[PDB]
Amino acid sequence: MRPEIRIAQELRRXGDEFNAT
Amino acid sequence: RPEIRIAQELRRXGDEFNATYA
Amino acid sequence: MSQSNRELVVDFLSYKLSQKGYSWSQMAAVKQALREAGDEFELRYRRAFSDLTSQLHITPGTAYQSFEQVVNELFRDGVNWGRIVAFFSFGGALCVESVDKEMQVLVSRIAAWMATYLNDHLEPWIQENGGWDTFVELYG
Amino acid sequence: GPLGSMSQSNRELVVDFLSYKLSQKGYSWSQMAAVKQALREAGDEFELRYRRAFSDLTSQLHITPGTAYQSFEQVVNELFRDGVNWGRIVAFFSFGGALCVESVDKEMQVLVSRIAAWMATYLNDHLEPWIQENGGWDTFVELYGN
Repeated sequence: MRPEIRIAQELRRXGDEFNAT
Repeated sequence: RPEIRIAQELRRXGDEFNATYA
Repeated sequence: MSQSNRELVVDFLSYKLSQKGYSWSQMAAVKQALREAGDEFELRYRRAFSDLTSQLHITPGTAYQSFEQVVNELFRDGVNWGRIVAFFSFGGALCVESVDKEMQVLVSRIAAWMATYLNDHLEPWIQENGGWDTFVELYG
Repeated sequence: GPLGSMSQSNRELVVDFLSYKLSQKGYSWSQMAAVKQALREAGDEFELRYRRAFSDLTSQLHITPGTAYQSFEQVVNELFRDGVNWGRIVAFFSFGGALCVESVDKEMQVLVSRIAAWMATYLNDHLEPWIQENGGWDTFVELYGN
């Protein structure tokens, strides 16, 4: 629940979704 | 002549441009 | 000043060429594809990232560790082009946040941290996965 | 990929992206990024307002690789024959950009690299003295930037 980890896990997910398209 | 024709247009347009924003 | 004038010609013509679908250089093409992907990334996921950068509470004393923690978690289990786009977007958002908070001194520091991470920790993957040229073909 | 300029190129890649993101939010990475932006914007506005100046440059000028240099130099010498102002300098950049695009359109691609050099030489040799006397590029950004 650390702010750094929250933004990073959103960056990763979104990053991976972006990569797939 | 074509060089002078376009260059004079550019000159006239450049001065007008120069006049508007500054 | 002579060199600055050259760079000004190069920037102007690279822009004018790209407006018509032409390319001044490979570097110009990588920069353009990266700008476009960053715009498209922020367009699609803006709402999902609302407040998340504000929530990091950027200060000169905490910016470096916050930057490293984010990038280390982002790439923790590997690299792909989308995560690299996310990395650049994250750095840009962090820079805009610094100026907004009147912490302009962070911009040049953030730029250096990004270049260091790119050079040392992303370039090996990039070399193995087609180079920036493959990024342009997939994202340009 | 190419190894010989990786360190500098990766730095320029970061700077370019951050310059762009800052500009999109009303900020400037540096004085030079601001000059570049103001010149791109002024050139866009000049070509928007005076589009017909640029029509069919290569056929009107009969541009060929063998005649391009003399044609380019004759136009710029007439443009500045009786002095310089910032508006004429924008016309000069916009003219060079149009000549490059239309040379490529007409399958004379080698001319882009030469025009760029011819432009830089004229800027350094014939425009820089005036630019220094009239406030430098920072004054252009003052007068023409946003």
